[PDB]
Amino acid sequence: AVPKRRTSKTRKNKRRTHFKISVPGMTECPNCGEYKLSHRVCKNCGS
Amino acid sequence: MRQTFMANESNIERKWYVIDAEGQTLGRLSSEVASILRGKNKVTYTPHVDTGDYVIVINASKIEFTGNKETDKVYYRHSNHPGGIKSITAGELRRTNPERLIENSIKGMLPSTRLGEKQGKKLFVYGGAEHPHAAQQPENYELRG
Amino acid sequence: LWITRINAAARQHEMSYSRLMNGLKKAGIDINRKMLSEIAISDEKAFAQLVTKAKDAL
RNA sequence: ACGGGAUAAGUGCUGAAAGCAUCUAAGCAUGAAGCCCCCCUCAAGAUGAGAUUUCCCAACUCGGUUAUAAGAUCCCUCAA
RNA sequence: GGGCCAUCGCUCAACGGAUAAAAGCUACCCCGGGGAUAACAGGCUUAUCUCCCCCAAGAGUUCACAUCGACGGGGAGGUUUGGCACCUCGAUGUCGGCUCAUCGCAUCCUGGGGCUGUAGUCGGUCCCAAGGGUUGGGCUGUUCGCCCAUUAAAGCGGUACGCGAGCUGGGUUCAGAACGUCGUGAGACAGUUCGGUCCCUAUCCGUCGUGGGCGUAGGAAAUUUGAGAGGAGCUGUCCU
RNA sequence: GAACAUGGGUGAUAAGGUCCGUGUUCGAAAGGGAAACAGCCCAGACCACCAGCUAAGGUCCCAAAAUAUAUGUUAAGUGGAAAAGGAUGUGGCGUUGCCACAACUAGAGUCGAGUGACACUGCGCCGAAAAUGUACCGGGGCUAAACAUAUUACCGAAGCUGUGGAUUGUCCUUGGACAAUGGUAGGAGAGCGUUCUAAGGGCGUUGAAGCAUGAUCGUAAGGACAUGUGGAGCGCUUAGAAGUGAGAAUGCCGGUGUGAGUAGCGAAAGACGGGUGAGAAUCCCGUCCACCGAUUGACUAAGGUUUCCAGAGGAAGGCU
RNA sequence: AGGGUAGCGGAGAAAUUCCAAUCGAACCUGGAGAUAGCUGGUUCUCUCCGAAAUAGCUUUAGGGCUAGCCUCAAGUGAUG
RNA sequence: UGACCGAUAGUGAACCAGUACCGUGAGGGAAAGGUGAAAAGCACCCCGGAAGGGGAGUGAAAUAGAACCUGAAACCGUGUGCUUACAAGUAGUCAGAGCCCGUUAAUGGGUGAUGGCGUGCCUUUUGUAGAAUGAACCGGCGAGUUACGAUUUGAUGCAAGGUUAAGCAGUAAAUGUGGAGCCGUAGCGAAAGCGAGUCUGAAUAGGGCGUUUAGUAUUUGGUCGUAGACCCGAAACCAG
Repeated sequence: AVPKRRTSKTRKNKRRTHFKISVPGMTECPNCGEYKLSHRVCKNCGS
Repeated sequence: MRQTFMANESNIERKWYVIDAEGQTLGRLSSEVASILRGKNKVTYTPHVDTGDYVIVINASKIEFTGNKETDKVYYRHSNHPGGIKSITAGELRRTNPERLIENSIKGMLPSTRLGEKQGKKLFVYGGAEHPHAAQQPENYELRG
Repeated sequence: LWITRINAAARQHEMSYSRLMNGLKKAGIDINRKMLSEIAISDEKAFAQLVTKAKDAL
């Protein structure tokens, strides 16, 4: 129930290979000079 | 340190040979093939590069063995499972898939290194049918020391 | 290494390393194994003549 | 619970050491819930990367950078 | 009175004699140490233990070789009671039962047999055979063991006497009590009987599922060959 | 103290058992062979080399060297694991005797060609059953690549030789030598560096000490010199005095890791509208809904000691 | 709520039970750097030589003392 | 005044010290120094609610901006040369292609496709890769010392002699002066005693220890004695 040995800087950086965030949809507004969320609306993004 | 020629890439040339196992005794025809595959018959042989040529058999269904080893000498195999001992094939496995018989025998006299595994991929054995490598112009070795 | 190279360049003239060496010492010849192999890889003609000298010395 | 291919203890045949006689020295047909095959599921990362039918095809100049095409996704309404 | 010289007396027999004045219990025990040294398991050994043979004496009115087996002798096994002290005392921590397994053959059931003191059903000893099976209860804690009723049968073992970072805590085995024998007494004997805290968030290998990346000499979609690997395998009754 | 080989006691001509005696090795010994294996076999490492000859053991492939020669022995994979026994196994050693003995039969006659007890053997055969997986040739494999002899050839160690160098102790009385140089507990000898003092001579804002980097020098501990950073002291030669040298004590103190974006975030039921603001699921007002209900109600005492009221906030604070 | 009993002392319908999370004798400071035949630790480099695990006595048996084996320097100086 | 310390040192305390804090009480008891020569401590403009930046300015220096002299390791990041998705690994070392470099200039340096060989370090042991002990990592600190005696060795001075103690007038000068004393020059015996000899005792006889004379004062090294005596660590005992 307790780590027998300590992890290195190579085995610790290998586990953080999938630990990341994905990019958003960024549905560019038709004509308003803003940015609306995918299938959403904003006070600046007209479309 | 001094003067000792060391063979490397783009300096060595490999050829193609064709041996026939019509009246051979497996083991005796296997040790003579391993040496050619390792390239221990050249004056420029180095133990850190892949030196040698390819060998091709055309009669793996004519191999014979003296003694009562045709009924004995069973081949075992495991599958990493509780009681996975596989010994279906014995000494009479020269009638069903005899290409593996010679393949294993010649692969059991080579080094188990990273270069010894790629040196065993230069051998093509055929039950009795002719080889389709006619565009390689293979030389007929046949005669063995 | 040298021994293995000299043994492969001595079987081409229907001879054996053990025999070749035995006859090479009976003809009174002082040569290193590193030099013999160096000659076999280079001027083959020279090596060919050497074999004949150690072949009639048996 | 079936149907094959071999076989083990037994059983005889051919036929002996050693002239007559043993199933062994060569061969032989038999021969078991055992062993291969047949039934069912997963299987080319089988780096030995297999096969079959259909669809797609470029300007630069081949440093390859720019790129689009078949297709794939991001996003949204859902459940066998 | 000391000293040299010559005698004398204890008792130091644990006999090179600690001060010639020296008994016990700790189940409430405490600190310093040791696998230099015991209890459990592993390893060596096999007296005892369980098998297999050898000679056959005796048992069958015949037939020492159906069967039984006198002494004595030769082996195998490591599953009993022991012997030795080689790993562990800056901890290898627990007997049964529950849950889940896997391997063996010295075969309980099924199967294939020669031979019977086998007519038949039946059954006795031997040979081959390890694929799958191998029940629910009553009685003390029982690893034992007897009994009840079934079943084709209710075999013998190995795997830290399998398995507690998977469970129970009845049995042992701690502080409280009662009886019995023993001791002047404090107590001991384990002889019985009643009550008594079972800790841990899984880093690495292993196993059961399920994805991302790249590889296969153009890229993509769908249907596929099968070198390999796993699963399966039991058995009863009636009409005939 | 330990194993191995011998000579005994003790125990069961049991033990990797136990106690003495005589040797060798390990202990304190690296190197080669026995597949891996402190004690078994061969042999004792001062240092350099891409030189040569040998020891035990070996020469088909893995893996250096004979698929060598001559002669026999062996059909089991014996080689490559046990015994009393058992027998129409056998190559060699001696018999014994019919000129019948294989098909004759008493529980008598032929035909055509080997028969057996016994004795010493050499190699085989049966006796031979265990629990994860072939499972003691090390593996592939071998009828010689097995066994018993003979002679050869070659391979094989840090052993010996060749060539250059270091230290000793000798020697001879200036460099050729002569020999020698594994090492634990220990004994003896010669050195390197750190802080301070004394004397002499030095360096330094034209940049000292420290710190960072480098392909440099000495037989080791070590020592110079450039270049960048730094901004005020510090070397060298001879001698003297010591708080004189760090990798381990479940050592003392400080700083930062791993486990990991993991465990946890400890009493009532909330929902929307409006407001405030750089920012609101969490602050302010409003409406509905719910909980405590002999109490999470109201008031005395003990105890704590400004936590009480208003206005302004930058964080720290409050498990968001 | 206000008082009284203190460490070999006190209290105890008696359990080695309690006396500030402390009890087969509580807490604090001092003698005190108590004693430890026991375990652990002990810091730079090279050169030459190189052991023992035995005997005797011991309130002795994992301790000590003399001899046996090592080293250094003097002597005698061939007895090995 | 000092061959004393220089911020983990020296007082527990160089600064907010017997103070934060801890206990009912007796009592226990820390951490923490440094901008520059002079505040000349960033006027002004730009982004932000602010914090903080980017220019500018002050200065010899702003990587001297109050996290303020120098700024080392552990640890955390960004860019970039060579290399990596069929592989079994005390991670090194010997040999060795290819692709990039260019020094303290030398038979140079970085990276590593493949091949051979190879079970960490300290302690304790007959023997440890050990599944026996210890340590997460890095830095700082952390264990044969001094005073007075005894014996032996090297060095120097004088030599049948050698040398002073406490004192007293002096740079706390450690050179003069200071002859109480100490060792040696003669031993033997229990002593009286005799003496190159003496005791032995009935004995001069035989024997024991002596005689053939080199020592002494200070300093250096080795070991020992009395002090805690190489360093850390107990259960417990007594006093108030």
